[PDB]
Amino acid sequence: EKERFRKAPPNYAMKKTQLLKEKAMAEDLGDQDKAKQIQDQLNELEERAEALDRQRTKNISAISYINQRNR
Amino acid sequence: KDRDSQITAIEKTFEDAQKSISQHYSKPRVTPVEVMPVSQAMIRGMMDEEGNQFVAYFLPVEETLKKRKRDQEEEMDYAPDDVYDYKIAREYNWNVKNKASKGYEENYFFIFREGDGVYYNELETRVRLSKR
Amino acid sequence: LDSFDEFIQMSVQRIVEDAPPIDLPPRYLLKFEQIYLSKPTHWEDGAPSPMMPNEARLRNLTYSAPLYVDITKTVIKEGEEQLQTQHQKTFIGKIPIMLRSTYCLLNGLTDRDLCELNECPLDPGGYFIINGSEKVLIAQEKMATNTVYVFAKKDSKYAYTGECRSCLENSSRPTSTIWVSMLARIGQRIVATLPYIKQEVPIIIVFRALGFVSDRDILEHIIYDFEDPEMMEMVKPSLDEAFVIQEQNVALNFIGSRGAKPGVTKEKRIKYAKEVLQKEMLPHVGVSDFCETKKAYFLGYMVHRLLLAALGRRELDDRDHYGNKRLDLAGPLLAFLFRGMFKNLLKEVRIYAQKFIDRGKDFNLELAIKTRIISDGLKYSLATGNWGDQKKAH
Amino acid sequence: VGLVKNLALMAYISVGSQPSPILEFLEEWSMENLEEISPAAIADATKIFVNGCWVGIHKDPEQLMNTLRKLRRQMDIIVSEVSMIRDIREREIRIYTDAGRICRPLLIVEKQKLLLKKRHIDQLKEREYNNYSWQDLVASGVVEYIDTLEEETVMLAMTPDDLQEKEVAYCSTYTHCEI
Amino acid sequence: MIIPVRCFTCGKIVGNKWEAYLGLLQAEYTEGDALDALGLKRYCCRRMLLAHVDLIEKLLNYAPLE
Amino acid sequence: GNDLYFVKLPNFLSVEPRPFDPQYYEDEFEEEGRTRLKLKVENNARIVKWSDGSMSLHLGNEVFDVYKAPLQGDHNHLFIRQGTGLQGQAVFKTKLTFRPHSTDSATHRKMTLSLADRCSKTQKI
Amino acid sequence: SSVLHDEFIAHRLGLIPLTSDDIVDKLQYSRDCTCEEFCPECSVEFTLDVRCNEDQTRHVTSRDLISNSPRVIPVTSRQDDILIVKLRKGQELRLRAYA
Ligand SMILES: [Zn+2]
Ligand SMILES: [Zn+2]
Repeated sequence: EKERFRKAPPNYAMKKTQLLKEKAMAEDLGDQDKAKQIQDQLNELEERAEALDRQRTKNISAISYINQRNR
Repeated sequence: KDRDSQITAIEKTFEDAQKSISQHYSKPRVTPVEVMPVSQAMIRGMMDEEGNQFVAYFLPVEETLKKRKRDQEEEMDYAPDDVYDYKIAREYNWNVKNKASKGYEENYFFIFREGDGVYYNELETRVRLSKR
Repeated sequence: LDSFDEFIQMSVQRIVEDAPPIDLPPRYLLKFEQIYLSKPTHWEDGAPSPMMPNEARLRNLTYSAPLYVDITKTVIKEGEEQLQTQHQKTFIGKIPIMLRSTYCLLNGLTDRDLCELNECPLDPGGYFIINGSEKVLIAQEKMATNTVYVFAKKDSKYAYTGECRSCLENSSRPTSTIWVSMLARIGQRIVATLPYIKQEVPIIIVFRALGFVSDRDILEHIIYDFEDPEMMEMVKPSLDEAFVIQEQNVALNFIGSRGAKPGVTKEKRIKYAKEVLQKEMLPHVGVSDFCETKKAYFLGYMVHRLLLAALGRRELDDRDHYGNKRLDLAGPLLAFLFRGMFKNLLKEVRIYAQKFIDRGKDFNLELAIKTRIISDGLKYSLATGNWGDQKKAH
Repeated sequence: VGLVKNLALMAYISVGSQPSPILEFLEEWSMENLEEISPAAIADATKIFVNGCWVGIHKDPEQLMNTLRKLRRQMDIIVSEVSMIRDIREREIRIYTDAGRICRPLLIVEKQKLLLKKRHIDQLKEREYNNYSWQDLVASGVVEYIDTLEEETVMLAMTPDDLQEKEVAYCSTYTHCEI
Repeated sequence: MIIPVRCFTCGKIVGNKWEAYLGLLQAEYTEGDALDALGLKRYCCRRMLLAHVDLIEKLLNYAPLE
Repeated sequence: GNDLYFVKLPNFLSVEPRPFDPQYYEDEFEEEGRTRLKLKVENNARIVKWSDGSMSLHLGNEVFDVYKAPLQGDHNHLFIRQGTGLQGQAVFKTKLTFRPHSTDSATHRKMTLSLADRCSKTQKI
Repeated sequence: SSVLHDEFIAHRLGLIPLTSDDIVDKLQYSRDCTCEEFCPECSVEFTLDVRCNEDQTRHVTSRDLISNSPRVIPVTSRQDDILIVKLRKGQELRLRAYA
C-alpha cells in the first residue's frame, strides 16, 4: 500500500524507477506495452529534468554560464 | 503495428522538411541557410592507375573522340558489367570497362537536384575499372 | 572497459560453446549453446529489483549479474528412443560486473542520473565491487604469444635457444612453450624441446615423424636458398645425425619412446608420437587431421631463424622489448579463470550423471549444476587476488 | 622499482579482433597459399605473418603495405586496433590483430606535410555544437594507432613544423608525427 | 570545497568575493581585471580566487531529500 | 543542377530507392520492435546547408548531421543507369572525390530473472 | 545537515570578522570573567537558523548570523557577504555561537 500514492520521483528514486521502466519496456514483446512504457518514460524524464533545472535554477545556473564562456 | 500510422508519418515527412526552418539542437550557435533536395551503376576507379572511364582529374568540356558513351554490357551473361566509357567509334581505345568487383563494391546511394523534386537513384552494384 | 566488454560480449560466450558435449548402458549428449546475462540484481528473499553499485558498496554485497545458458538435455537409448528437451536460461552462476561497462546499470547514464544514484560522474570505472570493496585488476605483462624469439642461455648445453609461446586462441589447452636450440660443441647439433616429451629431440627427427622420408625434401623447408653452401654445411652435422631413421614409422617410435607415459606395446608408442605432433606442438598453426605440411613450414622457420642467428646474419631478440610483450587486462585475466571454472562444473555434472544412470534411474541437470563454482570462484579470485583455484592457491 | 609501471596518457591497449577478414582479403590478392607452393619459390618472396602465423607468400611486398595501411585508415576491412609491421632487411610482413598490444595515436605524414589540415581542427573545435569527434580523425585517415612493435618501423617527427622544414637533411622521409 | 573566509597568507577576507568574482566573469573580463576590480592587490589574496575550485556545487547535487 | 549530391547512409537509415507510393508500400514489419518499424516509417530527403558549411539530412523531426569529407579509394563517376538502352543507359554526373561523414545511432535495454531454487526434499518413512 | 562537516561550519564562523571598535576595550577576556558560563561583560552571543525550503540553493551568508548586541555584528553595515555554506532543498543549519 504505502508505495502507491505519495509523489514518487524526488530525489534519488526517479533514477531507479527510470531504469525499471526501461526494463519493463524491454521485457515486453507487445508493442502496446512498449509504447505505453515509452510514453510514461518520456513524461517522467521531462518532469525530472524540470525539477533538476529548477533546483539548479539559482547559483548553479550562474556558474554554468561562466564555464561555457571561459572555455 | 499498424499501416495508417506509417502512411501518415511518411507522407507528412515529405512535407516536414518543406516547412520553414529557424531553430535546431545546434541553435543559437548556427542557423540554416538553404536546401539541397534529393537504377544506378557506378564504375569505381583505382587511385594509382587513375582510370580513363570518366576523367575526374581533368574534367573534359567535350568528347574529343566520341558523340556519346555506347556502353552496353561486356557479355550476355554480364549485364551489371557495363562498358563504363565515353566511346562511339570502333577504335581500339584504352578506356576501362566495369568489372564485377562486388566483393568490395558495397553500398553507395546517389541522388541529384532533380528540379527540387522528391526522388531517389540509389546505386545497383559498385563495379570497378582496371588496366585490362 | 573495452577489455571487459570484449570479455562479456565475446569471451564468456566462446568459453561456453567451446567445451565438448558430455556423455556416459545408454548414454546422453548434454550440449550447451546460447548464453544470457542480465543487469545486476539482489532480490531476484525480497521483491526483485536492480542492485545499484552504491548499495552494493554500502551493504558489502558483490556487484554481479546472474548468468544463464540454454542447455539441451539430449539423450538416446535402445529402441531408437531419443529426445532433446531444452532448459532455456538455466542458471550457471553470478559474474561480477566492472563499473561503467557495457553491462553495468551505470552505462550511457547522465550526470543528473549519476548524482541521483549517489554515484560520482568523475569516477572512471574499471573496477569491481566484491563484498563492498573496490577491486582493480592490475594489467599483468607477459611475453607475446605465437612469436618466435632467440636468446643466448650460455649457462647450458645450448649456445642459442629459439623460443615460441605457441597458443591457438583461448583454448582449453594452455600455451606450449616450444624451444628449438643449438648445442655448444662433429659439432653443431640442433634440438627441439617438444612439449610433454621427457627430453629434447634433434630437429631432423621431428620432420621425419612429420612424414618426410627424403633428405632433399626436409631441407627445402629449412633452407630457402640451395645456392649458398653456407647454410648447407651447417645442417649436415644434424642431417648425418639422423641417418638411421628413414621412414615415418621408425621415426614415430623415436619420439614415442620418450613420452611421459611410454606405451608398453610398440603401437601404443606410435599412437602417442602421432598425437603430440598434431595437438601438442605448434597449435597455432593448426590442430587438424592433416596440417603437417604447414607445421613443417613453421618449424623450418624456427630452425631457419636459429641458423640465421648462429651465422650471425641477424641480431638476437631482446626479451625486455615492450613490442615482445602483451598486457593481460581485465578481459584476458578473466577469460583465463572462466575457462577453469567452467571445466570444474563439467566435472560436477559428470559425476552427477554417473551416480544416477548407474541406479538405472534417470538423472536431472538442475541439481547437477553446482552454482557455487562460478559465483564463488570469480568472487574469490577477485577478492584474495590469487589467480587460481582455492585448493592450489600457493 | 621498475617492475610496477603506469600507462601513458594516450596509451591504448588493443582489445583484439579476429584475423579472418584479413585472411579472406590476403587470399584474393596475388598471394600464394602455403599448402600449394613449390619449395623452390620461397627464396625471392616475402613471408606474411598474421598473428604469429606464417600464412602465405607474396612476390611483391610494396603493394600489400600500401594497401593494408589504406584499409587501416579507411576503417573498413582492417580495424583501427590492428598493427602491420614491415621488416625490410628480412623479407617479412607481420600483422597483429590480437589483444593486449600497447599502442598510441600519431598524426599521419604524407610528402613531408600532416594529414591534419585546418578543416579537421575547425570541425573538431566545433564539436558538441556538432556531432564530430576523435573517431572522425581516425575514419578520415588523419591519426593512426601505432603499436610499439610497429613504432619500430616509423620515421617519427616530434613537432609538425619544426621537423618538416627544409635544411640540411635529417631524414626528409617522416611517416608520422607526435601529437 | 568552498571559498576560504580569509587569504591564508595575509588574512584579508576573500569569502565575500567569490560570487562577485564569478559575476565579473559573467561580464566579459579577464580574470586579471576581475581580481583587480574586487581590489585584491596582493599576490597572496589573488591566488585565493584564481585557485579556488568550487566543489560545493558538485556536493550540492547529492540531494538528501527531494 | 550538377553538384555534390551523393549520400551514403547506414543500414538503419536505408531510404527507399523510389518515391513513396501507396501501390508500392505494405505492412510487413512490426524496445525490440521499436527499432524495426523505424526502417520504413522514416526511411523525400532535404539535405539542409548551414552557414558553418555543415549539412543536416532530414527524414522527419529526427536529424542526421553531416560533413562533406574527401574520398580517395572510391574515385568513380555517379550515373543514373536505367534499363532502356543497350544494357543500362548510364547518364553522366558528379565524380566521387567526396562522400558524407555523419552520425546516425541506436541503443540497448536491460533484463532480470532469478538465481537458484529450493532443495532439501525427504521421502516418506 | 549541510554538505560540509560540523567543525567546518564552526571553523568558518571563527574566521568571520566582527565590528569591535566601541566594545572590545570594555569586555573581559573569557578566562577572566566571573560568570559560570558566559556574560554580556565577557561575550557577544550569535545565532544562525537557516532552512532551505525553496527550490533554488541557499547562500548561507553572514546575513544569517543574528547578534544579541547591535554593535558587535559581522561586517555588513555599509559589497557581498561572507559565504558560510550553500544549502539544497531540505537541508538546514541551526547553531548558536558566542564571540
Ligand atoms: Zn592575501
Ligand atoms: Zn563572563
